[PDB]
Amino acid sequence: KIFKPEELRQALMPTLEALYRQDPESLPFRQPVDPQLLGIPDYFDIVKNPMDLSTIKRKLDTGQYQEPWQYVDDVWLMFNNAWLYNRKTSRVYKFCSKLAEVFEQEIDPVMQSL
Repeated sequence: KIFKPEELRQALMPTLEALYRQDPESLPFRQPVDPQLLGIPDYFDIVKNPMDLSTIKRKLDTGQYQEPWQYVDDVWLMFNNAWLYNRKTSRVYKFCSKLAEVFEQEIDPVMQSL
């Protein structure tokens, strides 16, 4: 703090990789939710700020996170969106919970190091 963009990316990238590595759990999250394609027009009435792994990656790659907490906020946004919109025993919700478990384990030592 100040953070160099490429060093911040290098430090955080493993934690995002860890989420992508989860198969099948990352699959609903590797791309944006498209409510039009899905036929769920209610989605954006509940999820005001969509977030997904492809968007986090793009932002990590293009200097969009000045500070590590802005990345952490985006990961948590993606989770909270899925946990608010979906039934607790749904696939998406269960898969989300797994990514959150993985993320909590990966991020702690990285934030401390930064």
